[PDB]
Amino acid sequence: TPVKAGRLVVEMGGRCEFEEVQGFLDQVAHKLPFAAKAVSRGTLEKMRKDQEERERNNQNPWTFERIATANMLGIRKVLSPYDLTHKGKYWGKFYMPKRV
Amino acid sequence: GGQWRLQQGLAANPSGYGPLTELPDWSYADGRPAPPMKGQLRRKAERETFARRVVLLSQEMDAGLQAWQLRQQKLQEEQRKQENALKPKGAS
Amino acid sequence: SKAVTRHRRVMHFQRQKLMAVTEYIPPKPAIHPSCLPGLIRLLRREIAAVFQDNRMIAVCQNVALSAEDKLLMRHQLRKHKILMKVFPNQVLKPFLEDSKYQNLLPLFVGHNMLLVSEEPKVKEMVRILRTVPFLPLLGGCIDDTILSRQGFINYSK
Amino acid sequence: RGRIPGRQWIGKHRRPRFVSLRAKQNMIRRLEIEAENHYWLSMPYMTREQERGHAAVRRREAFEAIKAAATSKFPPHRFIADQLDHLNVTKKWS
Amino acid sequence: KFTRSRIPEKVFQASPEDHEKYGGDPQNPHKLHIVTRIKSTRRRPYWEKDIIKMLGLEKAHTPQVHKNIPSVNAKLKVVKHLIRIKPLKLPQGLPAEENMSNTCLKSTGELVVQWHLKPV
RNA sequence: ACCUCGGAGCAGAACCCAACCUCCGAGCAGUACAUGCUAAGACUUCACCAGUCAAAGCGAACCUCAAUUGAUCCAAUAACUUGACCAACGGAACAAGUUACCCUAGGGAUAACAGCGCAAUCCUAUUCUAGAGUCCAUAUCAACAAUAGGGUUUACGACCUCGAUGUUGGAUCAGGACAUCCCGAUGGUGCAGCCGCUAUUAAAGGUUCGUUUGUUCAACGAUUAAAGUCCUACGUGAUCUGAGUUCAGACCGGAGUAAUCCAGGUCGGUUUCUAUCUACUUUAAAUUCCUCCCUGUACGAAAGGACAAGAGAAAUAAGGCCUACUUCACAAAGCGCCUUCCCCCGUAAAUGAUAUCAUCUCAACUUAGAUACCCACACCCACCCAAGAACAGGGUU
RNA sequence: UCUCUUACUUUUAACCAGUGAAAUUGACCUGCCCGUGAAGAGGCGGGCAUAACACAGCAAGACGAGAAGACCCUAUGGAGCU
RNA sequence: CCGAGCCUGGUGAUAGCUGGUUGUCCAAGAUAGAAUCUUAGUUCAACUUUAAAUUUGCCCACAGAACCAAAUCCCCUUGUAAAUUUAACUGUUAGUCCAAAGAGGAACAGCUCUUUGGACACUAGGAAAAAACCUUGUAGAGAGAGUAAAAAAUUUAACACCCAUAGUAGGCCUAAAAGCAGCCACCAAUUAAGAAAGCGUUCAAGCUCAACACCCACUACCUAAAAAAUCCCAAACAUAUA
RNA sequence: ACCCCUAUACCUUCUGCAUAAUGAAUUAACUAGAAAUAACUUUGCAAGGAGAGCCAAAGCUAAGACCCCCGAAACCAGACGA
Ligand SMILES: C[NH+](C)c1cc(NC(=O)CNC(C)(C)C)c(O)c2c1C[C@H]1C[C@H]3[C@H]([NH+](C)C)C(O)=C(C(N)=O)C(=O)[C@@]3(O)C(O)=C1C2=O
Ligand SMILES: [Mg+2]
Ligand SMILES: [Mg+2]
Ligand SMILES: [Mg+2]
Ligand SMILES: [Mg+2]
Ligand SMILES: [Mg+2]
Ligand SMILES: [Mg+2]
Ligand SMILES: [Mg+2]
Ligand SMILES: [Mg+2]
Ligand SMILES: [Mg+2]
Ligand SMILES: [Mg+2]
Ligand SMILES: [Mg+2]
Ligand SMILES: [Mg+2]
Ligand SMILES: [Mg+2]
Ligand SMILES: [Mg+2]
Ligand SMILES: [Mg+2]
Ligand SMILES: [Mg+2]
Ligand SMILES: [Mg+2]
Ligand SMILES: [Mg+2]
Ligand SMILES: [Mg+2]
Ligand SMILES: [Mg+2]
Ligand SMILES: [Mg+2]
Ligand SMILES: [Mg+2]
Ligand SMILES: [Mg+2]
Ligand SMILES: [Mg+2]
Ligand SMILES: [Mg+2]
Ligand SMILES: [Mg+2]
Ligand SMILES: [Mg+2]
Ligand SMILES: [Mg+2]
Ligand SMILES: [Mg+2]
Ligand SMILES: [Mg+2]
Ligand SMILES: [Mg+2]
Ligand SMILES: [Mg+2]
Ligand SMILES: [Mg+2]
Ligand SMILES: [Mg+2]
Ligand SMILES: [Mg+2]
Ligand SMILES: [Mg+2]
Ligand SMILES: [Mg+2]
Ligand SMILES: [Mg+2]
Ligand SMILES: [Mg+2]
Repeated sequence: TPVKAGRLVVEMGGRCEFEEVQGFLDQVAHKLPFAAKAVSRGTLEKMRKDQEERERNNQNPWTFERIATANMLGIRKVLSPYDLTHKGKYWGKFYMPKRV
Repeated sequence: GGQWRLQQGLAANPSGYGPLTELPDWSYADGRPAPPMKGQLRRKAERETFARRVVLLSQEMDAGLQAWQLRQQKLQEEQRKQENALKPKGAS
Repeated sequence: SKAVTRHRRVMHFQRQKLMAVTEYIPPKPAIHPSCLPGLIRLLRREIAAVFQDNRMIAVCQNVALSAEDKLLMRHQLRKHKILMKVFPNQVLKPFLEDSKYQNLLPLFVGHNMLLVSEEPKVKEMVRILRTVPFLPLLGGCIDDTILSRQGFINYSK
Repeated sequence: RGRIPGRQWIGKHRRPRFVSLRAKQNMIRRLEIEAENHYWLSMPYMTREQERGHAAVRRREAFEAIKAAATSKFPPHRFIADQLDHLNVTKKWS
Repeated sequence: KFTRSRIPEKVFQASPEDHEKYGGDPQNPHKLHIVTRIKSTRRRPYWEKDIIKMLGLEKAHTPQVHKNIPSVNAKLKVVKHLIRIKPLKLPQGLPAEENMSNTCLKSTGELVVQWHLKPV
């Protein structure tokens, strides 16, 4: 089964809190063939708002999306046509959460 | 010091359009000016060609702009000439 | 090599330079904002009960006193009609400060306990104190007068 | 002790290269030059309907000059003078 | 596959902070481009090489005047990564016939019509 | 296995686009009998050949289908017309095997050996904690899975070499790595002791002889402290062998009409080189086993049974010498004799802050923790020598 | 034969004298380690070493010499046999 | 040198195969494919060269190109100067890496196969040496000058103290299963303790946590390896104004 | 003169050779591009041209300028050899 970055692998609910699932869910996610993490609703929304906050308060004048979409320095000769939509956060099957 | 020369406006290469590169190298002892140098003659010819190209492009774009203005005036006058040569009758 | 590999593929050097240029720069604060500048109501009404009621107050140190010894000492003091209160210092000390027993304030520090009554039966409180020798009888007050243990023994005899 | 398998800069296993400060500064300089190019291209003078025919005469006359040269390609003249000056190779004193 | 690049009108819409960063009046635009090639056409596509040849920028660091018209702008938009574009400023106006032999372009992009080689 | 033609994907949107790439088909059928003639303009399978559409006009009337096919010559026929699974489908009119008895021109454009690339396969370490271990994940073993490393196997690629890079094992000499078989040090144990298991550190030193087999391997006999894993062009054939393997002879079984062949067995079968260049040709600290006593002590219910300290006796290795023995004899040798000396780091403790306890400390801090050899130097014609290829060296009183 | 090799004689050898070849040879003022590279470097990169020149010996390297590979493939190249 | 002797002649046999091919200087000049007893070759096309004739050739504005992503086709301006046709032929038609979209293989290969685009098979500088990465191209002399690309950064694990009686060996099941084998419920006293979160017991018994008090205050950086074979490999240096 | 700095012999072959791929000790001599159909250029004459034949809706006649070397195993004929 193909699995892409940012896809929930399994979902859990019930009369419990995060840490209780977080133990064995981290145990399973470490053993997965890709990078994986145990998230909650609040944790997932926290990561998304942190990512948009980092994109907003980035002090670098130059960004991968701006350079790629404007074809600055003729960089699309070494880039991929899918990098225009990945915006430098993806490299093959790998996702880099530290890129903005 | 190319960046500093650019900031002062004195090119970047000190051999570019300075008095140091454009003044005559020598003259006769009694005071007669030397015949002009080959590089300076070539630079003056290139600058004359550059200035003539500037003049040609400027006046060509200006002439095109006034030509477009005149075409717009002709279009508006043919639009505004909308007098009915005959007067309406019948149900009026 | 394919576009997707099991290993992190080596990038073209211009793309690597592009990433190293377009890395994220966090905002830098200027003068470092680190370097820049319940139970209380219930505990209050119960202490109101035991201070405007309950004339005789004795404050002792809450010695460890294993649980069977707690219950038996409590039950002797209860056959002889005084009570053991345990009320915490964090709600008791400011109550003294705004309720005038500030001379009794500097004694409620550390482990503390209250032997409290409406009948002044100091004789067994002190003979239970001699039965258990490691019990100080820190202080307290009789008829709204602050007394030390010498005053308690004088009032007893 | 440390060998890169095969050739250094090609293949599955390459010798790693890392970005230097001066290379980053060079790229930043070129990026600034291009942002300024973006601005000066972002402001135009005329529009397409205004420029529709403003240089047709000059382009036509330049192409007519090119046609005139390409048509005027043709062999050159020959001279009695040149042949009789080749006669001069036996010009002795006396 | 590597193809030509379509460049957004969004990056070619200017902004006010861009105007005061590079001081230039949106109304009354500048009339002529000073274009100067500052990068080789080697290791570049053939269409970019051809457009460099069309614009006349074969020799590097040799400035050239061009019209600030949309067609020339489209060519410079294709080849914008190999060139530097400046506005041609005329402090004392367009050259005339009597001052055409005493011109200089200068590094500031100001075509002066009178050139003395004398101190101010 | 395929060879020609067509449809779909790869090849998403003008055209085109390969793979011994993924699927589906074709070598016709049915209707008509103007399915007659002729003629602008076009398309075109990337050439040509071939193929495709068609206005108008004459004459009548009032084709479906995707591929559904074959050139020239020649043959048949009065003529019109018609002839190949020419399917190797741009088709030679008509021709098979075998060669180790082989030959020639070449090819590292192309295989076998070796190197190189890669790590599917192989090997190791760690993470996770199911499970086993009376209980107990973590003394020990370990599923599913994850992360990383190695380049010893079997492969895969065809990058140097086919105007030669000689080959399997064995002899000889070994260089190196440590992922340690033994000897050294230490931690844990389901470690009472002896024995063990597991982990850390350690590459100075060592790691046997035989029967069968060409064997590497493997089985077995006898030991030993141990009988390590690998790399070195599967180290080493201008140092050797040629038992095996793939030249020419022959036999057996099988295959084939036969020639002949078998990734089957068996008997036999030429191993050249006078060293030009690089490199090198005397760098003195040794390990191990056994015996005694400690001691039948510690330990242990008993059975069993140490570690330190010390003494002796050997063996090997290195260096050397002939007194005797022995080969022998103004001498060279071993089978004989003499000598052989430092540590090594894993960890265990004390004081003591960050963190007024404690804490062995990438806190400051404390403890466990070499000498020898050589060394002078135009007597030299010549002679002798325990010195020596020549040269050199020692003696000549 | 070997454990396990030793001693002696002859030839060879080395030196002196006379005579005097052959294969080989792009030019060489011809070192070591690691890396690189047509993927195994005396000659390239980084480091190390380094007065010059004979004579004897060795065979690890010069992918050493010899023989336009004796195995494999190719050629609309041959030949022998059935 | 007998799988068919030797010599002479046909014979200068033939060779899609190897080797070789001799003065100076300049200029243009790099590989879509189809057939083929063909893939070691050749013919046509394609590219290339020369000489002529003519007029448009590249870049492209809007509108236009089908139902079941990057882009392209077409294309007036515009910037430029090439293009088509005619005549005459040779030679290339055994291809490598890099970026991108894919296919095969192991989402192996300096692997194989297509496409788009670079570079190499031509110069120079850089990444250590260096084909294919980056910078740069049009040629000479100079003991002038401004620049291009262009030098890797990182160093990780301290975590509390004190305290604990009891309705009850809650009920059922079981020999007992007592908070802790499995089930229902989960109340309730002390100031404050779960009909018990881990251990631990055949079951019991025991000891930790959550709870009182106590008090400065939970102090809380949320992170993580190592191996191979001749000999580690520039020397080094934290602090003088881009 | 060396010492300093820079500099990976040549040819052939090939995608690519310092390559450890080929050839070469060195010198002297010898040793390898032959031609038609057409075209192009320059003359002569011109509805004709060429010293019969041939070509001709500007052609005809004349000239110039364009196509290598070595090498097999083989096949056949006639001799000579026990
Ligand atoms: C060395 N021997 C075992 C041999 C081996 C092979 N085969 C190999 O190359 C096999 N080598 C491998 C194992 C594949 C690496 C061989 O192929 C040969 C030979 C021998 C030669 C002998 C030749 C001989 N001459 C040239 C010395 C000769 O005169 C005769 C003769 N009888 O007249 C030959 O037969 C001879 O030419 C020959 O045939 C040999 C080989 O072919
Ligand atoms: Mg390499
Ligand atoms: Mg066609
Ligand atoms: Mg019709
Ligand atoms: Mg065929
Ligand atoms: Mg065919
Ligand atoms: Mg045989
Ligand atoms: Mg041969
Ligand atoms: Mg191999
Ligand atoms: Mg278990
Ligand atoms: Mg290949
Ligand atoms: Mg070979
Ligand atoms: Mg050779
Ligand atoms: Mg170790
Ligand atoms: Mg070997
Ligand atoms: Mg050898
Ligand atoms: Mg043979
Ligand atoms: Mg025999
Ligand atoms: Mg030999
Ligand atoms: Mg040498
Ligand atoms: Mg002699
Ligand atoms: Mg090279
Ligand atoms: Mg090497
Ligand atoms: Mg060499
Ligand atoms: Mg010698
Ligand atoms: Mg050889
Ligand atoms: Mg050969
Ligand atoms: Mg053929
Ligand atoms: Mg044949
Ligand atoms: Mg023949
Ligand atoms: Mg020939
Ligand atoms: Mg040229
Ligand atoms: Mg063919
Ligand atoms: Mg061929
Ligand atoms: Mg390849
Ligand atoms: Mg090759
Ligand atoms: Mg060779
Ligand atoms: Mg060579
Ligand atoms: Mg060859
Ligand atoms: Mg006879």
